Amino acid sequence: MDVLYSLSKTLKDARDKIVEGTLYSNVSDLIQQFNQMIITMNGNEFQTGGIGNLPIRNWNFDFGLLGTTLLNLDANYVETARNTIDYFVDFVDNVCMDEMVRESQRNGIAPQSDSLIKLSGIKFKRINFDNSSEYIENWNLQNRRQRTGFTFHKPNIFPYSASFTLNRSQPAHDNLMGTMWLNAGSEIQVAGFDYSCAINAPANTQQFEHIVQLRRVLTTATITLLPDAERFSFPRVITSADGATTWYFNPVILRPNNVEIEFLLNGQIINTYQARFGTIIARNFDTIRLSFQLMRPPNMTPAVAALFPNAQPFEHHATVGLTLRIESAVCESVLADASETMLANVTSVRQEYAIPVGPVFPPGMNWTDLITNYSPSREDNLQRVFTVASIRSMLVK
Amino acid sequence: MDVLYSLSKTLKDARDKIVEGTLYSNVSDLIQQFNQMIITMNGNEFQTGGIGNLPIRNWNFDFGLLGTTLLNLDANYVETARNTIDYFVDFVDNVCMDEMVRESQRNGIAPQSDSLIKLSGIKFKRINFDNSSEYIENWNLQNRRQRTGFTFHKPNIFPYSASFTLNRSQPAHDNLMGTMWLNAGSEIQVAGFDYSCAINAPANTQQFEHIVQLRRVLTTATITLLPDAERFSFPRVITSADGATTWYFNPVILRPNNVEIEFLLNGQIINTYQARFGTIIARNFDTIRLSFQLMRPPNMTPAVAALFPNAQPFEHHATVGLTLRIESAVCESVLADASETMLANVTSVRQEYAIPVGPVFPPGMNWTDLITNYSPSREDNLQRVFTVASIRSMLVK
Amino acid sequence: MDVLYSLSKTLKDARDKIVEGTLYSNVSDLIQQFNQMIITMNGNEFQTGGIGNLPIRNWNFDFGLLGTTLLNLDANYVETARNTIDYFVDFVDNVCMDEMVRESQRNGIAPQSDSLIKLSGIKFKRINFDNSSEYIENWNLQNRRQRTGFTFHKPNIFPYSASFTLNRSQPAHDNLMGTMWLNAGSEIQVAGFDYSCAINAPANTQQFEHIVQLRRVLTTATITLLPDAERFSFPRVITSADGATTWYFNPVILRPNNVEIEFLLNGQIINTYQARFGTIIARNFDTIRLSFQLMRPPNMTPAVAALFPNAQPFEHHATVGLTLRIESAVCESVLADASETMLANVTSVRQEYAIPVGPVFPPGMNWTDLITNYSPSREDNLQRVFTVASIRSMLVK
Amino acid sequence: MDVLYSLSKTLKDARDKIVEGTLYSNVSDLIQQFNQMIITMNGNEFQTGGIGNLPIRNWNFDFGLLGTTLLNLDANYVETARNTIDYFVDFVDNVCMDEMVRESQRNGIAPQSDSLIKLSGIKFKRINFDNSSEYIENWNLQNRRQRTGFTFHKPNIFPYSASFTLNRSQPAHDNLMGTMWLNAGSEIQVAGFDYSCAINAPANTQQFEHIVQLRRVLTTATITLLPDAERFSFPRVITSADGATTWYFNPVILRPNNVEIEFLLNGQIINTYQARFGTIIARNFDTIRLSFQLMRPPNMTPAVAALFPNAQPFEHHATVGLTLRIESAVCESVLADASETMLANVTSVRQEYAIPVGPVFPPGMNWTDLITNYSPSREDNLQRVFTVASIRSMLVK
Amino acid sequence: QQINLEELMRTGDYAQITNMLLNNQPVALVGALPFVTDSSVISLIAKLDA
Amino acid sequence: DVNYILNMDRNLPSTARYIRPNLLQDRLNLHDNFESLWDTITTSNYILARSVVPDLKELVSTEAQIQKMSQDLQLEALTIQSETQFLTGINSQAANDCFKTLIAAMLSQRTMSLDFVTTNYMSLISGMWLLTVVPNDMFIRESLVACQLAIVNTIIYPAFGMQRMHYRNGDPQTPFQIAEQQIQNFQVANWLHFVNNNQFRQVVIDGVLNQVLNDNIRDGHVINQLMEALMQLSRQQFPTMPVDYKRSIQRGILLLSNRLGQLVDLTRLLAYNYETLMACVTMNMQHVQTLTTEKLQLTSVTSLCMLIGNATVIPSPQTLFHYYNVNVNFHSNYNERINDAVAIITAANR
Ligand SMILES: [Zn+2]
Repeated sequence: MDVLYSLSKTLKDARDKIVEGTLYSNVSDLIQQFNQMIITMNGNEFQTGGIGNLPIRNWNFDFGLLGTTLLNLDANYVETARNTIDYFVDFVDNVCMDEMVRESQRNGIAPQSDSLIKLSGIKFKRINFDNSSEYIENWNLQNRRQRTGFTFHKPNIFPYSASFTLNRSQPAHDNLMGTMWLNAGSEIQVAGFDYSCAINAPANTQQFEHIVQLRRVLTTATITLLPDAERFSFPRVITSADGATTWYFNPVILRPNNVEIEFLLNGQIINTYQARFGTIIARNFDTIRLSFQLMRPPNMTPAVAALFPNAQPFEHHATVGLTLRIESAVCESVLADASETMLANVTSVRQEYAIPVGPVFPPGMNWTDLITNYSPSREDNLQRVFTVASIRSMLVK
Repeated sequence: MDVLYSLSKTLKDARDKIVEGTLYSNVSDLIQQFNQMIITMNGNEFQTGGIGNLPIRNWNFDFGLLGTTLLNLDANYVETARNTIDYFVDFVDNVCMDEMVRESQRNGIAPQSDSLIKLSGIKFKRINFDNSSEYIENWNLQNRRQRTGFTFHKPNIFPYSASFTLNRSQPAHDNLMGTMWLNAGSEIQVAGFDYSCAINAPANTQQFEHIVQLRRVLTTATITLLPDAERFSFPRVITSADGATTWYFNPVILRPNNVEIEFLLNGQIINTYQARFGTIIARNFDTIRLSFQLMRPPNMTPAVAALFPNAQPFEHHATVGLTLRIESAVCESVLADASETMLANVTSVRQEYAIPVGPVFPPGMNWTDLITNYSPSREDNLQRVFTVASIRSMLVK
Repeated sequence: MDVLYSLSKTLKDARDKIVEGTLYSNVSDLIQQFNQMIITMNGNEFQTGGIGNLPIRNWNFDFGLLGTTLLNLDANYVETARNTIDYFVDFVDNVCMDEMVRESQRNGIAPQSDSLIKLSGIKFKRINFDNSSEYIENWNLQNRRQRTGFTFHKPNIFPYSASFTLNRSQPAHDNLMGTMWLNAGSEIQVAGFDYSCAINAPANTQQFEHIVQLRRVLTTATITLLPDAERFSFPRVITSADGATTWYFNPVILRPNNVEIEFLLNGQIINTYQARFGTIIARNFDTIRLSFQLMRPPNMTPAVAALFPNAQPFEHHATVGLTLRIESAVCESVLADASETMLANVTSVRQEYAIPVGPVFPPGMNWTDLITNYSPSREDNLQRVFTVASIRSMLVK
Repeated sequence: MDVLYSLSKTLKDARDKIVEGTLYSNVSDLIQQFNQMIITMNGNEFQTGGIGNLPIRNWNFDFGLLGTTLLNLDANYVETARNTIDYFVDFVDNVCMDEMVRESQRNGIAPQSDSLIKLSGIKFKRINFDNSSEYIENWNLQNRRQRTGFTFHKPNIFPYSASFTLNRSQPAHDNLMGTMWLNAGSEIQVAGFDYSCAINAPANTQQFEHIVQLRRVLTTATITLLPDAERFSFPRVITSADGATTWYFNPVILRPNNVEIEFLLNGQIINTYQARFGTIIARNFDTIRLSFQLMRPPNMTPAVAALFPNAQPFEHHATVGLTLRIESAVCESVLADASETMLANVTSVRQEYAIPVGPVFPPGMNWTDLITNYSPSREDNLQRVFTVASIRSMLVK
Repeated sequence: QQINLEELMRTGDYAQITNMLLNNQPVALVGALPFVTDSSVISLIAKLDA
Repeated sequence: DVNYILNMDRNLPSTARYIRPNLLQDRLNLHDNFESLWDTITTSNYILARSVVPDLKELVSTEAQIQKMSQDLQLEALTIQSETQFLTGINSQAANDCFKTLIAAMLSQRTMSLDFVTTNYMSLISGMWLLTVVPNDMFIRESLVACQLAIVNTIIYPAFGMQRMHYRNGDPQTPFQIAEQQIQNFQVANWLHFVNNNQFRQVVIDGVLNQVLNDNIRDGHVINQLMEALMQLSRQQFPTMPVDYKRSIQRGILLLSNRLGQLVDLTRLLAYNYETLMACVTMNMQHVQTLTTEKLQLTSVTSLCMLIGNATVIPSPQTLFHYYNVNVNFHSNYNERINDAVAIITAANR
């Protein structure tokens, strides 16, 4: 595997540092590495493809070295080189793709394809070099069993979930109390509603709570917390819990009272914030708990008083809410986020070549399904597959 | 051109690796490259500026080189060097800016300025070196007529468009049916409304559809699709299509029924998703088609039934919607996005120096206007201009 | 300080380029640099920790240099090396953290810890090299006094502020006129409301204005400006200015009329946009001024006319708004943004080790408090502390 | 590919400059080139055909050189040569045809056939020569990514379109107002009709407009513009817009009033002509806009007055029109025109060999369908295929 | 400016010095050196030292 | 090339005039059929070379070394076949010969063999030196045959304890190599691929059309190859057969190692020299299997090796030119006569 990596940084730092002009001395250290490769390869034979709509292609090697002679570089030098690179590019592409499709339950971590299995061979190890590409960097550290870690912008930790829970309801759905939410990606919006505006509630306050359990711990998270859930601030006609009928939600928004956000790790409070809106840091957590209340306004102007009568019908439904967004965070496990193309690359190659559903990944590499049941096997396969996608993107985008 | 590039990575890898103390043998390979330059330059005269409020500064070359001795670097060594760098910096800045304003209908892809035209000369090619900066990387691969590609978080593919289409309307605007939307940047929000709540519609279902045609194909897109269009979930007073009067929109939101998103390429469905909210992948498309329906609730509690009478006046307007956001994608053409400063750099330099409107770009480098009529000439000029902005940002931010 | 930097890029470019199988010559230039270090170190002893819950560990050096077994490294070579690296890693971590907690009003721009103060010593300068990490790059350029500059996605320039201003009000709060807003992070949403729908206003138009003063100038900003403030488009029950009662806000939205956005710098208009929604560039500004109007619709269908009577009670409250988001920008001062983990790293290390509140930073490194009173001392300490966090993240995430 | 080219100019300049008589000296430079070929070929083996009704043919090479001895040329010399040429002719024909049928979506630009793919090989490049054939000339310049350009007589830019638009109509179709047109090839004819002869129109003038959007920009166009549309100057019975009935058009022609032709490029007016009939130049445009009016004659002799009553029935229908023909123009993209046989050659070879419909081109290489959806893939394939047709026509017509 | 003599006679002189001398530019030299004392002011006015 | 000083002294009237040298290339590819003549060229080009290759200097007194050699060598210890490893002498010469000989061979694009002496194992060790550098690519397949197998068998394999099946070769593709695929000791293992490669990286087009099959920067002066050739040797000290064997063998090996600090110097030397001289060759030079050989007694080789000190010699300026000048003329004549030739023949026909 690491082998694979090199193959690319070789080509990149190649198709990059080798051009009509420059001095030999700037590539001397490079040129070498290169040749070294050609050698180890030549003589060997390969095979890629064979699954689904993926073409089968065989490759052989028999190439000349490089003029370690010249001082500067003349156009002619390049072209005779670029011609050799292009065969490797078109090669690697086919190599990546071939191993970017196969999955495996037992050992979903190690190589699969006839192409790569052959590379992990010892006789090729004579090629590793410059592993500064964030992903491979972490691939190694994990082999040696040590503390890994990646960086994500608007991570995708929450499987899509949009629902409600009626804590007080009745057939007519004319005096409900409960919460409704949307957990998706890196965002959570939750609203607590009480049709009665806490008219008969102790201290005229109704307590609400929303708990979200992450499938993986997030560390060093920068989070935006804002009062109100705009998504649940407008009139709605919703299906009843049993699907037998529809209820009416006509919200009027009040400020959430006694807001408390807790970021817990294994049941322990790691970070807690009381009514702090704006930017907050959650340094290590696997669970978020949002507690907030609706407090009936003790003093009301006529217009307000008119919305909240002492007796039904309750026509304006008191609602309080919160919005929480994880802007960035670090995770020890690979995840999809709003910036990296890994998930999209893997999903795209599989879709383009009509790769059949396998035993590990959900149909279509569906993110929600994947993160909902993020088993060790899915994670090992995902990491292998994401690391390969990242190796491929160094040359082919 | 590529020439230009070097000039910088030269200086960066210079103003960076040349510090009081470091061991020489870390820069041996570097030092060289440097000198090589000075030589090729000395004996040449340049001129930049001359347009709008851009000064016309003149430059000459005549410099000594650098010692090669010394195990380690002594402070004195640096300062005598930094003094030489600063003249090149202040130079390049003026060089970039001068070629970052001129546009040419004809060959808007070729060099313009007297300054650069002179660089593409052969006698200067002896300076090229280390082309790994994502942009130049793609500049080459294109000049050779090959497959390019870039990376964008929240790309800016949709020209601003905020409007509506009334499929059923009448003078009083008291029983409308149609759609309203906002396409902007990487996001689309669209709502379908039916004042009658499909009371007389076949199967009590009203079909809606929203089609958006991209000006460039996006590949490997990671997309968030969510039900509801919050932007169109509140009461509005809107101007009529003819601008003669104003209508009232008083939405009540229902879940979009039979949601189907199609990502098409040249009329062909490449990806299709049926009612799948959350994160989805669209691997290659030039068009997005969102189809969704409003289905009159077959069972209604009294509160709901009251909103939807059998006869007018229709006072609560049934609305269903969708929100789609392209988090990341790859495009073969340069585009503005939410992270890169290229567009802002080009636009800013032109604004600061009062550069007159030219024949290629819309006034003020207006993004909406640019992407709406993204001609080949505008794209070639944009790419040239974006690549220069990226070369400049390696040294001057 | 710069010293420190090296220590890492040394290790990274080490734990990266040093692997089972690479040709010696690909590290010849590197190996050297490394050894050079060991030498300078061995002998001198260090103290880290000694504050809050941070442990006081003692480090001592006694290491043998590095061999050179020819022709690609043998596994054995690595392991004997990795063993030496791991002591430095676990070291630096403790070094960073120890200087990442101390603050100082007088000179809070220099080294504090006994650990680092000793490094700035001259006898160590002999290590510095490859200063390409964006942050250190700017650390230097500032020591010499020049144009610094960083890059941010969704910068965090606006301290959280959510409030309103009633320009016309009365005890019953049944005919108000004013604005309400939310400034937070990189976003601003502001709404202007007039319960009377400008019935008695000159030209039936009510003018609104929202001014936001940045604590630091932003340059090269790419900004999204959209009409409407969704956050203030729904019914609300709000506390009165004096906290004595609550008022009712029942908005109906109209398009903002005569929208004008001005980006000013020291009172001067640098950029101005009239009713331009979508993507706009603000090249250099310390203030944003949003002016917009509510114009009573001159022509109204019956449904609309019914919302706006000639006499109170005013039950539908005419509202116009704007949304502005800074997607990216450059700032000469460090800031938190939506992608970088610096703030989170510093805040997290302090929280984990129960570091006591100091004299410079607000309790909990609270961003809103920090940016609200962003004094020179807080900025110098923040930059020092952010630069260290970035050095640490090269090895430990 | 370029390879291919040579093969021909070799043969042409051969079957042409080599005849019973002439002096060696006139071909010395030629003879050489020739032999050079034979060599590179001999030993190699080929294969053409295999698709549809196309025969499969294998070819081998083993030929003698040429007597570089003789002074003049004796009959015998020729015949021994012509015999060798005829094998190459019959060869190339089969080579062209084989690559003139295959299409490809992904890479529709590069070679397809087993025959040609082998030619792009490096070992054959030893044959290029004299690329003055207009098409290859442009094939190269496009590889180097530069400004191309072809020449056309009566170009074929307008997909066939013959229709009408009724701006005022009623069930009886006895008082219509609108336009009807025919856009086809290089010509546009458009008529504006008003059954009422602008009797109730402001200033007794009815405005008309016809806009045509080209799929490709045309530059340096010589155009004939004439008043009147003869095609729409005679009585017609036409199908109604909904196909449910037929209407009667009984035109009487008046001179078009206030004629204005605009040739726009990306929305900008590049050329504008006011009432100028005859020959006009449009130097660069992607859109043509024809505006013209029908002005009711202010003074009418009895015979004229009788045609235009103050009240219906309107029996003589006032009509004004324009005719525009693009005689010649330059386009950066290949197009069919009235002189070149490329489209016909490609279409003919495919038809003769019963080549199955592929994934790129419309059935039958239909021009209207092709130009209507002239995608990048269709253009790259068309150019490849047109360039091959032109190479073939140098030898086989 | 400066130019180590030791490195000069080692390197082989790149006419760097040769040029500066030819063109007359303010410069310095460094290393071991043979001094030579003079008297009769004259010498000075005559500027022998050049 | 720093080391060399350049300067102008005489001026030039606008009266100055010369005649183009005319150095077109080959025009005639004799490289693919006229063996008989190539052999004659090679030979020539070869002698030419020796005439140039600077003579060496400052060597270690013949006597001194050979004497510490006997102390280390443990010569007469049972083994019957004595005094065959010391016919090494005349080194004060052998090295000079071995040195020159080696270069020309290369330059002249010649190919050779080895007056090999099976018994004398030492003589073999040094052989390993030879392949470590000289691109086997230009060594008639066969002489390499003997050499390697002699190493392979009477060395490594058994003293290293590995294949005690000594080795059975009929005629595969590179016996020296294959040994790799089945050797369990990395150090040993790298030598193998590098040696079986180092194919004399036959690809160059410098200073305008001068295909001069080049050689590894590595070798050049990265040298390490040597350092690695040594390190691999540093762990070949073990069992299998009689005592007087390992004792004698390893002891010899060490003399390569210690000296290794210097052996380095050798690499640099050639590296430069060849890399220098070459520069001034107009005639192109395709690698060809000459019909004739050139005997190279491991005798001399071995001498050069442990027998070179901190010496340092290079091509006298004047020397270099003289070289250019010659090839030049020659070329000019070849090209010229060619023209003179052609012209006639063609005329001869009409
Ligand atoms: Zn964003």
